Amino acid sequence: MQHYLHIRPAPSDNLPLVDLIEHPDPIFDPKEKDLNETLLRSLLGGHYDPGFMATSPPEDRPGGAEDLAELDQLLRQRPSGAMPSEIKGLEFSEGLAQGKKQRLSKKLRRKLQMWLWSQTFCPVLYAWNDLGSRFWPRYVKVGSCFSKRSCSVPEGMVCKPSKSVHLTVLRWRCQRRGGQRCGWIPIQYPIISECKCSC
Amino acid sequence: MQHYLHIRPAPSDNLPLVDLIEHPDPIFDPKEKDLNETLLRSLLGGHYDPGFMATSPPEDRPGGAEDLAELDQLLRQRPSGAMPSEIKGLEFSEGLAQGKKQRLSKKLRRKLQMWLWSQTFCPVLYAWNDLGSRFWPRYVKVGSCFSKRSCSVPEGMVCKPSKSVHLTVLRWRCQRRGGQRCGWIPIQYPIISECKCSC
Amino acid sequence: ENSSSDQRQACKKHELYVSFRDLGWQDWIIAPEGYAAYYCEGECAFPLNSYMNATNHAIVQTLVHFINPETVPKPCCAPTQLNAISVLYFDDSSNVILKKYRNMVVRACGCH
Amino acid sequence: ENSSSDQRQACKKHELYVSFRDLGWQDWIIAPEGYAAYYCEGECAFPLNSYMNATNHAIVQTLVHFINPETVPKPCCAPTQLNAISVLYFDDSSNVILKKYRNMVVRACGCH
Ligand SMILES: *[C@@H]1O[C@H](CO)[C@@H](O[C@@H]2O[C@H](CO)[C@@H](O)[C@H](O)[C@H]2NC(C)=O)[C@H](O)[C@H]1NC(C)=O
Ligand SMILES: *[C@@H]1O[C@H](CO)[C@@H](O[C@@H]2O[C@H](CO)[C@@H](O)[C@H](O)[C@H]2NC(C)=O)[C@H](O)[C@H]1NC(C)=O
Repeated sequence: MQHYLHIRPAPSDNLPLVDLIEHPDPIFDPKEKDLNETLLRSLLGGHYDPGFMATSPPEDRPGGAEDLAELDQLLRQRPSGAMPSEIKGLEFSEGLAQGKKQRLSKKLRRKLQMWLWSQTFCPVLYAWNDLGSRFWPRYVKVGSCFSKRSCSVPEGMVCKPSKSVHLTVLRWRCQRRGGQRCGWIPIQYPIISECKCSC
Repeated sequence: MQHYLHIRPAPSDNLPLVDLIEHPDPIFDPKEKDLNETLLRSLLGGHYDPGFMATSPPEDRPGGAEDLAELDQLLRQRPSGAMPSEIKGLEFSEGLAQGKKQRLSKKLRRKLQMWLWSQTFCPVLYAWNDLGSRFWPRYVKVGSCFSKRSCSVPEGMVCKPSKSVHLTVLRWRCQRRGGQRCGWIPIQYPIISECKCSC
Repeated sequence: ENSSSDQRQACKKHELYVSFRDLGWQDWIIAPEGYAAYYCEGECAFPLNSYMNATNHAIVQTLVHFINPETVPKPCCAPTQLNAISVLYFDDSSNVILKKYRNMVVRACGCH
Repeated sequence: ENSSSDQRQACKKHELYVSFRDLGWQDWIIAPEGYAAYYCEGECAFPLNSYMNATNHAIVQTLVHFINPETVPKPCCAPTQLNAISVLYFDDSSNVILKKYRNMVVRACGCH
């Protein structure tokens, strides 16, 4: 409806993304001549973002899913943001058949609210991702939702991406077939920056 | 997968139902000769259910949607059933980063729970429905969900049917074309008997 | 030449009234007697426009056909949305019962 | 006779590798170079069985065709499930960007 002739498939903004299925012909890979950090760093310039990009990831060494679940629960106890309106605007007020002078109690107000909040907040977990030799830097920090539980009462809903931002990184592009004429160019790589409870 | 040859379309149990789109040729209608309550009542026999069936509906006289909303809210304040496990099993316990000795308070326990309950309970509203001359009794009491608000926190979910029961009523069936050879036979007419919060 | 006339006309919705007696289903279904079911027919050739309601795949396949027709057929005009009707019929226990039959009525068509 | 051989073979999934250079899309899409897209083809004639993944409407239409073929075509073999691939390409502002393209890969076929 945007383009009249639909002679190409259109792109979509749904996240998250599977990474490129890349072809293993070695012509496409960049070789050590221009795999030198210094020119790479200057060509990318201000796009460089060391909180999100790297030649060698912190995430390394010196089951782990129960750990994801425990991380997630901790992160939900200190939700960022402002309390959402839909929760903040909750006075547990009308009780005796659509009211009392106070079905609950002031105190219990905010506490019920903070519980609703932690129960329905959806944190972004981060993890380093290996994009492969055709990108540089090759490792990028990527966001994700925790979706092994429900974020609603009652149960049904699940955390999913709700905002995204783009990292700018570099790609080893070969113009001609067989990977003749290669070079690095800025490319926009999307990452999840917010999650929200959703059906 | 139930039937190997799929040479008829299969029936489904989703509710609710649109009523038959009936054809207005007057041959199909029963005429006053066997439209006599007494034989009707005896032929249906014990199927007769005066809480659900009638020749002439209470719902009559001696905007009205804001009324639906107010009815719905009242009905949610005295939910039937047992408190659902998923709510009953809620101790608002772990607070200071996945706990305290008590994030909330006993009292506030049950009260938060009753609020979750009324907020997520989905009542069946009832209404009399005119099935037309080809059925008898012609008026039947039919159930429904209230779906003009969300039954979840956060918002997304909506009340939908979750159980059903069948009324047995009678249909004026014509064997041959043109409505030659007609008669009344038991038929199963489904009605919504439970609603549940759902995506 | 054995086919309907569906070359220069594009993918579109058409009427079709289906009578159950004509399919021999009058002793299975007692009401209604029939329904407006519609059907889709027409072409999905290159280029497709937005009105053809094509999937991305149908767009790729259409371009692949244009370019070597022997490699793949063109996509087909098929329903993109259907609705239900309710039907009164004898079931396996010979009880008569009323239910919904999903996906019985074509509401819109597209290239698939 | 002008058509692929698709009479006695039933509706089924087939392979199809699509190379973007072959469609002239190498200056729009820089990666991947192509993808396994598949396609559907085959017959949907009466009777259909459960493996044909037919909608109720496609069952009604198949019976209507059997019985007078001029009244309606037979339903078509079309995809019932597709998946996405991710693709790196130049956009309208000539910026290169990575995104998901939905409905690009056929995973299953059915009578529609
Ligand atoms: C493509 O989709 C559109 C709508 O999504 C179909 O358009 C409509 O259906 C009826 C036909 O009875 C039209 O009169 C409506 O105005 C259309 N409505 C809208 C939303 O624009 C159309 O059938 C589809 N294309 C094909 C090939 O069927
Ligand atoms: C009908 O649906 C089925 C599955 O829903 C398709 O079946 C599968 O797809 C692959 C083909 O690569 C088979 O090897 C799988 O075993 C099947 N899986 C299941 C769930 O049974 C089939 O493609 C569909 N029918 C048609 C005509 O495509």
